[PDB]
Amino acid sequence: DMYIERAGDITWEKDAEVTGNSPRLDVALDESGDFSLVE
Amino acid sequence: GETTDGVYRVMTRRLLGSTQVGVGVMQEGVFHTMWHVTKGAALRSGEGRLDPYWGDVKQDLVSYCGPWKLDAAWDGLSEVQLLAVPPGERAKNIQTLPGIFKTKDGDIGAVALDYPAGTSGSPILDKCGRVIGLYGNGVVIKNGSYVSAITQGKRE
Ligand SMILES: COc1ccc(-c2ccccc2C(=O)Nc2cnn(C)c2)cn1
Repeated sequence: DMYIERAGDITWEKDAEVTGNSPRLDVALDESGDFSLVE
Repeated sequence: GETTDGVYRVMTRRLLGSTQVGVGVMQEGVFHTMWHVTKGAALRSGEGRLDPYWGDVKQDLVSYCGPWKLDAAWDGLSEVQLLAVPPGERAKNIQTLPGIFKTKDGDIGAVALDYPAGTSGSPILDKCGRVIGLYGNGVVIKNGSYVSAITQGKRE
């Protein structure tokens, strides 16, 4: 049985940790809502 | 029940201890998460009950108490922030430039940040603090890391 707890406000924060790349990927979306790589 | 706007943890006691299965966004009295986190089950907030209102396994979204409210979109240029809420760890903003999921039905923003499965439902923000989508549905890549769509619903 699932419950929710508040974890914070939704705010943009100036000077957060800036990380991650920006990959361009060919993907398929099936009827179950699973993405997959089309190569 | 607590109906204040903000980000929330989704928890179960059906396993060992209290386990975090995902995250969601309360806005305008509606709770928003990803389908794979709740499987469309009802939710408790204190003594209050949240019943599902709208959902779609293919979009992998679900709303509680009311229709989908989040209509903001990635502009396809500007950096964004993943307001990650990992299991047992404080809310933390992580700023990134999204890549692109190319599909037959069109292009979608993607964020390449690696967090436990229980972080599914964490919101992605634009510069004005508006939710442009939820983190937690995408693909495992050549490397082995995770890339998530920026998944957004339609507002009617
Ligand atoms: C199999 O290895 C893993 C481990 C973890 C993840 C993962 C990582 C970040 C955010 C969400 C997820 C996640 O679980 N998404 C998802 C979508 N649909 N279902 C059923 C689960 C994906 N793959």
